Amino acid sequence: AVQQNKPTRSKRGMRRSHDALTAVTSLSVDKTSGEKHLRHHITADGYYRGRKVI
Amino acid sequence: MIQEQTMLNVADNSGARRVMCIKVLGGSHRRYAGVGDIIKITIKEAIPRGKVKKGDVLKAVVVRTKKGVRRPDGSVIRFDGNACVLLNNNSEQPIGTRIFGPVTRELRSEKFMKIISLAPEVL
Amino acid sequence: MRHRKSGRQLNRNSSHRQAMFRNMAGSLVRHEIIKTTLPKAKELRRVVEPLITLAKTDSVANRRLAFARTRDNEIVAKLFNELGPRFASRAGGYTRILKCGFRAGDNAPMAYIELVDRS
RNA sequence: AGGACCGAACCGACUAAUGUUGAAAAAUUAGCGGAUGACUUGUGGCUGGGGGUGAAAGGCCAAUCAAACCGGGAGAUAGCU
RNA sequence: GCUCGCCGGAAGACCAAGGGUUCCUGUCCAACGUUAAUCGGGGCAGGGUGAGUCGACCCCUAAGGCGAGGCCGAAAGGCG
RNA sequence: ACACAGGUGGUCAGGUAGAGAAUACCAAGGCGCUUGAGAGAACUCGGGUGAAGGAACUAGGCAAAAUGGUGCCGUAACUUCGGGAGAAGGCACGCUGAUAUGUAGGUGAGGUCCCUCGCGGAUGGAGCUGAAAUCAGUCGAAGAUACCAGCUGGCUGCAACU
RNA sequence: AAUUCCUUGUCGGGUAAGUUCCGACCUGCACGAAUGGCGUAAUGAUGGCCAGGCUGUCUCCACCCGAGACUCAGUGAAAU
RNA sequence: GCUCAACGGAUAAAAGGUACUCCGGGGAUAACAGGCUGAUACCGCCCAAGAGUUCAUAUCGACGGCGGUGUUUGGCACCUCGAUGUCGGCUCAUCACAUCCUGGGGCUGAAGUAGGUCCCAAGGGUAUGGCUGUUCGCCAUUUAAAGUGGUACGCGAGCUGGGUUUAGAACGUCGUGAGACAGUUCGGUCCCUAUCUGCCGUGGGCGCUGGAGAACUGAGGGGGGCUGCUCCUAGUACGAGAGGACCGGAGUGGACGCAUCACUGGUGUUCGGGUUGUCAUGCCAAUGGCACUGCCCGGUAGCUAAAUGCGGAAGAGAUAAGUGCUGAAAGCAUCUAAGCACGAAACUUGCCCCGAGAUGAGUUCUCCCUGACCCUUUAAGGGUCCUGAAGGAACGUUGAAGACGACGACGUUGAUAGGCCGGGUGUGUAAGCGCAGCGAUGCGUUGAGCUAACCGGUACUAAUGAACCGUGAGGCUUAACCU
Ligand SMILES: [Mg+2]
Ligand SMILES: [Mg+2]
Ligand SMILES: [Mg+2]
Ligand SMILES: [Mg+2]
Ligand SMILES: [Mg+2]
Ligand SMILES: [Mg+2]
Ligand SMILES: [Mg+2]
Ligand SMILES: [Mg+2]
Ligand SMILES: [Mg+2]
Ligand SMILES: [Mg+2]
Ligand SMILES: [Mg+2]
Ligand SMILES: [Mg+2]
Ligand SMILES: [Mg+2]
Ligand SMILES: [Mg+2]
Ligand SMILES: [Mg+2]
Ligand SMILES: [Mg+2]
Ligand SMILES: [Mg+2]
Ligand SMILES: [Mg+2]
Ligand SMILES: [Mg+2]
Ligand SMILES: [Mg+2]
Ligand SMILES: [Mg+2]
Ligand SMILES: [Mg+2]
Ligand SMILES: [Mg+2]
Ligand SMILES: [Mg+2]
Ligand SMILES: [Mg+2]
Ligand SMILES: [Mg+2]
Ligand SMILES: [Mg+2]
Ligand SMILES: [Mg+2]
Ligand SMILES: [Mg+2]
Ligand SMILES: [Mg+2]
Ligand SMILES: [Mg+2]
Ligand SMILES: [Mg+2]
Ligand SMILES: [Mg+2]
Ligand SMILES: [Mg+2]
Ligand SMILES: [Mg+2]
Ligand SMILES: [Mg+2]
Ligand SMILES: [Mg+2]
Ligand SMILES: [Mg+2]
Ligand SMILES: [Mg+2]
Ligand SMILES: [Mg+2]
Ligand SMILES: [Mg+2]
Ligand SMILES: [Mg+2]
Ligand SMILES: [Mg+2]
Ligand SMILES: [Mg+2]
Ligand SMILES: [Mg+2]
Ligand SMILES: [Mg+2]
Ligand SMILES: [Mg+2]
Ligand SMILES: [Mg+2]
Ligand SMILES: [Mg+2]
Ligand SMILES: [Mg+2]
Ligand SMILES: [Mg+2]
Ligand SMILES: [Mg+2]
Ligand SMILES: [Mg+2]
Ligand SMILES: [Mg+2]
Ligand SMILES: [Mg+2]
Ligand SMILES: [Mg+2]
Ligand SMILES: [Mg+2]
Ligand SMILES: [Mg+2]
Ligand SMILES: [Mg+2]
Ligand SMILES: [Mg+2]
Ligand SMILES: [Mg+2]
Ligand SMILES: [Mg+2]
Ligand SMILES: [Mg+2]
Ligand SMILES: [Mg+2]
Ligand SMILES: [Mg+2]
Ligand SMILES: [Mg+2]
Ligand SMILES: [Mg+2]
Ligand SMILES: [Mg+2]
Ligand SMILES: [Mg+2]
Ligand SMILES: [Mg+2]
Ligand SMILES: [Mg+2]
Ligand SMILES: [Mg+2]
Ligand SMILES: [Mg+2]
Ligand SMILES: [Mg+2]
Ligand SMILES: [Mg+2]
Ligand SMILES: [Mg+2]
Ligand SMILES: [Mg+2]
Ligand SMILES: [Mg+2]
Ligand SMILES: [Mg+2]
Ligand SMILES: [Mg+2]
Ligand SMILES: [Mg+2]
Ligand SMILES: [Mg+2]
Ligand SMILES: [Mg+2]
Ligand SMILES: [Mg+2]
Ligand SMILES: [Mg+2]
Ligand SMILES: [Mg+2]
Ligand SMILES: [Mg+2]
Ligand SMILES: [Mg+2]
Ligand SMILES: [Mg+2]
Ligand SMILES: [Mg+2]
Ligand SMILES: [Mg+2]
Ligand SMILES: [Mg+2]
Ligand SMILES: [Mg+2]
Ligand SMILES: [Mg+2]
Ligand SMILES: [Mg+2]
Ligand SMILES: [Mg+2]
Ligand SMILES: [Mg+2]
Ligand SMILES: [Mg+2]
Ligand SMILES: [Mg+2]
Ligand SMILES: [Mg+2]
Ligand SMILES: [Mg+2]
Ligand SMILES: [Mg+2]
Ligand SMILES: [Mg+2]
Ligand SMILES: [Mg+2]
Ligand SMILES: [Mg+2]
Repeated sequence: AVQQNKPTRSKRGMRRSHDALTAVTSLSVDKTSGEKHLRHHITADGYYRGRKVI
Repeated sequence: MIQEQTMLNVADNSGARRVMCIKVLGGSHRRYAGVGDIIKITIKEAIPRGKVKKGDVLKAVVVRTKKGVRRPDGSVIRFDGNACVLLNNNSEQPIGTRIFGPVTRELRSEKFMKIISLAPEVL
Repeated sequence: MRHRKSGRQLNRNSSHRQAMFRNMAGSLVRHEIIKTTLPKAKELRRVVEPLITLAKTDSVANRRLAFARTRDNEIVAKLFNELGPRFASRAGGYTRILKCGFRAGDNAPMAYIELVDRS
């Protein structure tokens, strides 16, 4: 099963339109550390909801 | 659940012991046969001197089934083997005068009053 | 299909999944905190928390069953000595899952699973 | 004792399935036959193209064989595309 | 480093064929590894192969080749 | 042509079971085979199980399923008298104790006689190894309990057979 | 008949039913005696038929265990 | 001087095989297929000599004639040989009516059942086996019935390779021979990850003119429409008798589909237990690993069928064949020309589902922000500050929802998931101890121990305070009302 006519750049772009990326809606800030981390995840130092775990 | 090519024992004393079912009566695409369902069988193993011989083709009724019957309350009554009773192609009446083993109450009808009476036990 | 079922294959057979979970539970008991993928950290709770409730009642049969499950005397001894009285007041909840982020080699989610009474 | 038997190494490839722009330009798994003899294998040598070999299939002769490969005649010829 | 699994008449250890540094150390991460890589049989530099007793060399020949002269053949050459 | 599911000659041969270089689990030793994680749709491949029938499916019992080991009784037509034949079919198989505080058997010491006299022989059983068989009891649905491990018979054409 | 177009020649056996199988009839299109004929103990990864057991081959599929297929991260072709 | 006779004569002189085969080419030219016609094939119609006890036409139809389908065997060779893959079988269907059944009707040499012929009607259904590679066909037994044909003699980028059709070999026949036989026999590689149309399902964007959350109207589309047997009517009607009703009701079942796991069972390699070989935990005991889940025995939830509930409609409207009422043209007659009525599983509704992108973009109940500034291009204008609502989106716990998307529930004002308590179910007297037995082993503690997906509860843990998107009263013209 192979193609019979060469597709176009328009069709290629239409197909790739749904292949885009979605960025992060917003970031979270720790109450005491003031950093920026992902939602429900820990920071790069070991802070989560103000407490220290590392 | 009796179908074609199924091997059955014989409950009556007409001279047969092993029979092979070839058709199931009742309609089109009829494949399963329970108790009280008329089927057609051929004779594969028969006694030397009996009312029938080997190779005869005739109707029969099912009195015992390994699959078993199902009462309305859910009580299922099964057996350890599949046995049938021979009949006549025209009159559909039993040939032998005895019925070996027990039978089920889901068999009694105006056509089979001569089987339950001869059976020593009815369930 | 998968309806009302439980358990996760994790692209492994039973003989591998049981051994991996046993090793992970032993490491978690030994270190009080480990880092692993989120599904593994979630499925390890169902193996470790019953194992802690078993140690909550000290006896010979319980220790024998724990040894059958873990194959580590140095782990079962600690489980029956320290974790037992430590979690004797908690009605479950012997683990705490904190998301770590992702990974470089496969970009899989990562998380730290530890004991609630660690620090 | 046996061109004896069952069955491993070893040799071979009868059936099925996978694969067939394959792990592989003929293989993999489950089975299979011979397995002390007309057996198999290592090393070395010999038999060559109208010729060699062939328990004989038009089979093999360096993945190519109803006449091997390289160079030359040669820019063979082509009423054919 | 602590656990799990596998081969174990091998998926272990020596070799002859064959390959020709691929063996060890330091160092590197441009190209290679069907991904990354601090790693590697990948790049660079350095080091490493010690025999009267092992093998090759050497004595002797089998199949077989060459072949003084010799026989034969239009040349070449063939046989011995 | 590849860091390729292929091919390549010689030597060493451990233990428990076991007839064994078959097979299972392991020691010395060597590896997880250079992309992983996640959920667990259709569908493809390698498999497991299955209510009743049991080849009715299909060109065709293709494939799949099934017996499958030791000891013993016993085994037809036919025949070139060798065979068929492992014919077909059937029974025992675990463990404990006793027979026998480990038997039959095998190996075989110290100590005894002489002796050409030593790496010697008759006597002797110490010690070690060690089946198979019978009786009684016992546990499980199943004791050749796992891997490994013939399906069988009858008729017939062809080729004698390897 | 490994050979027979007419042919599924006719009868019998097996099957409830048998253009396949076996035993007979001979009307041999177009068997035939060392380009050999008849039969034949044993043997065939040989051709055909029947039977016992055996089973998802099926009646009619159902569930489960793993590898792919599905999503994410990296590398990244092809026939046309 | 040449039957150079192939006679304008290629040489004084010349036969065959290739399925071991090869090259250049041709759809200029072959077979399957497609195309044109329809000699043939099938079907329909016309006169009526007759058969039919008389009587042509209840039912057949000569000697003859006229037409339709393009379904067979065929004619031409127009497309394809710089490839359109072929018979049969399996799965999958769809359309047609010259209909096999069901439905309705006319005639009958139709007393009744059972029949024969013809018209309308395609809504539904339309068999399992032995033989053969076979379609076809023979036979066995059912069925209400086991339809006719088209779809490249439907369907190999869906499957199969039994035959036909390559290379091997053999038989019979022909050929002196290489070889040949739609004569036979044994065996003999069927590749493709879907680019576009199509189809089955699931989504993102935007629009529907302010935005958001919900419930619907239903234009339109899709699914189904099959029927046997017994009894009552009634052994009545009919018939001298065997025989045996139309219409109308009741019941139980076969094939098909939808839904479900309460029950009957399968699976249940995540539960329990038995047991063989081996290794390990210093050793006994007790366990773990491996040998298909090592081999097995049962089995929770879930998924399932073989299991159990349900459906095929009743009824209405307009109708075909058909039966009629009144009634003239034609003083009668006449179903028709005016008018009226009955009439089939055919049609539209009625039963179920999808469904306003139905751009003709629909309807209804609700909720939401009623702040100011300046600039040229004076407008459906551009920009600034403040504001960020209803609601949605994102992350997380997740689901009897699901390929990814999507949908549903929850998120500290909470039972969403995990864990825990109790219970339930399943497996089956756990380990340890003591007693009896030399011992294997049994007994009491003990229906004990364990218990996945189940139930009723429990914040013990994880679902965070936030942040983001989405705005700030909504264009022009006209009709009615209130100012
Ligand atoms: Mg094209
Ligand atoms: Mg895309
Ligand atoms: Mg759940
Ligand atoms: Mg994976
Ligand atoms: Mg295992
Ligand atoms: Mg031999
Ligand atoms: Mg060979
Ligand atoms: Mg072969
Ligand atoms: Mg093999
Ligand atoms: Mg073998
Ligand atoms: Mg052998
Ligand atoms: Mg050599
Ligand atoms: Mg040559
Ligand atoms: Mg030459
Ligand atoms: Mg040949
Ligand atoms: Mg070659
Ligand atoms: Mg060749
Ligand atoms: Mg030549
Ligand atoms: Mg020249
Ligand atoms: Mg040229
Ligand atoms: Mg192992
Ligand atoms: Mg081995
Ligand atoms: Mg090299
Ligand atoms: Mg180098
Ligand atoms: Mg190195
Ligand atoms: Mg280095
Ligand atoms: Mg880098
Ligand atoms: Mg790289
Ligand atoms: Mg490579
Ligand atoms: Mg290097
Ligand atoms: Mg030497
Ligand atoms: Mg010499
Ligand atoms: Mg000389
Ligand atoms: Mg010489
Ligand atoms: Mg590699
Ligand atoms: Mg290799
Ligand atoms: Mg060994
Ligand atoms: Mg799967
Ligand atoms: Mg199986
Ligand atoms: Mg089994
Ligand atoms: Mg079954
Ligand atoms: Mg069972
Ligand atoms: Mg069964
Ligand atoms: Mg059977
Ligand atoms: Mg058959
Ligand atoms: Mg059939
Ligand atoms: Mg087989
Ligand atoms: Mg064998
Ligand atoms: Mg004969
Ligand atoms: Mg024959
Ligand atoms: Mg032979
Ligand atoms: Mg002979
Ligand atoms: Mg003969
Ligand atoms: Mg014939
Ligand atoms: Mg006959
Ligand atoms: Mg014969
Ligand atoms: Mg003759
Ligand atoms: Mg002959
Ligand atoms: Mg002759
Ligand atoms: Mg002669
Ligand atoms: Mg002769
Ligand atoms: Mg001969
Ligand atoms: Mg059979
Ligand atoms: Mg993918
Ligand atoms: Mg390219
Ligand atoms: Mg002349
Ligand atoms: Mg002329
Ligand atoms: Mg050509
Ligand atoms: Mg043409
Ligand atoms: Mg044609
Ligand atoms: Mg065409
Ligand atoms: Mg007349
Ligand atoms: Mg034609
Ligand atoms: Mg062509
Ligand atoms: Mg072309
Ligand atoms: Mg072709
Ligand atoms: Mg009609
Ligand atoms: Mg219609
Ligand atoms: Mg209708
Ligand atoms: Mg048969
Ligand atoms: Mg066709
Ligand atoms: Mg086809
Ligand atoms: Mg095509
Ligand atoms: Mg063939
Ligand atoms: Mg031919
Ligand atoms: Mg002929
Ligand atoms: Mg495909
Ligand atoms: Mg949308
Ligand atoms: Mg259920
Ligand atoms: Mg339940
Ligand atoms: Mg059950
Ligand atoms: Mg089970
Ligand atoms: Mg169940
Ligand atoms: Mg064990
Ligand atoms: Mg022990
Ligand atoms: Mg191990
Ligand atoms: Mg009138
Ligand atoms: Mg009138
Ligand atoms: Mg109806
Ligand atoms: Mg209970
Ligand atoms: Mg007890
Ligand atoms: Mg136990
Ligand atoms: Mg106890
Ligand atoms: Mg008790
Ligand atoms: Mg519990």
